[PDB]
Amino acid sequence: GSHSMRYFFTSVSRPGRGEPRFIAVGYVDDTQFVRFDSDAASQRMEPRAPWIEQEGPEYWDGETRKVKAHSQTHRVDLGTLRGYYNQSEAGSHTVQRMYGCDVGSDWRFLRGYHQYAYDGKDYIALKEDLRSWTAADMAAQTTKHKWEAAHVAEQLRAYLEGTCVEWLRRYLENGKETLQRTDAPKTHMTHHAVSDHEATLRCWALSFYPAEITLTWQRDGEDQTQDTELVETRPAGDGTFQKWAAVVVPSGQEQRYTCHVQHEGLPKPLTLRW
Amino acid sequence: SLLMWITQA
Amino acid sequence: MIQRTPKIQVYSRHPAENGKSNFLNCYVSGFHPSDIEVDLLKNGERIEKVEHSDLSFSKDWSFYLLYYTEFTPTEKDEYACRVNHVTLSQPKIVKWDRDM
Repeated sequence: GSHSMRYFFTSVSRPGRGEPRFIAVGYVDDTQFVRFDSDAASQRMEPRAPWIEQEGPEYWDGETRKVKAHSQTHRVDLGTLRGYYNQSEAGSHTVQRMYGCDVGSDWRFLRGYHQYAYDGKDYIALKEDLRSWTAADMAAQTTKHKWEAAHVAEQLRAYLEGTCVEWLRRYLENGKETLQRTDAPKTHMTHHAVSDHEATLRCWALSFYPAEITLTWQRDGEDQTQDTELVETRPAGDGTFQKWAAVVVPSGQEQRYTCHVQHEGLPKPLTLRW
Repeated sequence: SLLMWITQA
Repeated sequence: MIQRTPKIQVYSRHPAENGKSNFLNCYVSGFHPSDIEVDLLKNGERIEKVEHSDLSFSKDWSFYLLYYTEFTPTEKDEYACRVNHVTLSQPKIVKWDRDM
């Protein structure tokens, strides 16, 4: 199905204590394949997925150089934005950046995106057409004007429509043995008495990939989305994910409830009754 | 593969 | 300068079974700034054989980290996750629960 390649960048200033902590990470769908950490010992772009090792020495020289260049830009922007928002040089401020591209089942370009944040709030982003910019406030505007005169959009577009995709296809090919796999969830349900007349039913979805999934409870076939507890999908740490949804039903009325599990690793959804 | 460079804001 | 309090979840990698090696996870998310302290406790005392994933974030710019460490569940050993953050006035603890 659809696939994407995404890079995540985080810079946090430490005025007076050290260089801003810079952390970049790369993903292909839900699999992280590379990482960099200005606090680490290698000071090189490092591998985080077996198949990335299929790359050659010039790959690591190149990605290390490019990633350091990113750190250098983020370092200047921390300063630049500080001035813009007229803030003290004492406090710690954060800059976040994300960008990447999506491809269909034929592995052809669907969409590209490049977003920038300052302290956890939109600052500026490349719109859908990949030719215009969305500025958050007055500050962003000044950057926007600067990025238009500089044709950053054109550069980002060339990368997002070409290079990004080209490489995504490439990693997809080398990672086929895994990236293109789909681990359907191993599901099960738990019935534990809660009150003297009520019972809690928890729907479990484990060991699945990608992380995308939907767990909805129904009563007599009607969605029950206002008496339930849903947990945020979470990483198992072994590549797969986990998630559970529970509802509080009158004891004796359990047979009326069913949990539906949607996951692309499944031919058709699953229905579960206690 | 990363962008060859990101322009300063 | 907005701030977001971390969500906590203390779970295991595989379904708990006393006597058999497994991994204890503490997934924290939705927080901001990234500055955060997370500890895994075994019977109240912290563990040092603890690692965490590389800092990443959600569509809303909120951060998330996964702290983990191998271990073997028993009947007398209790675990939890000690989490501290600028948005918390007190290090919050969330004891590990098998069926959750």
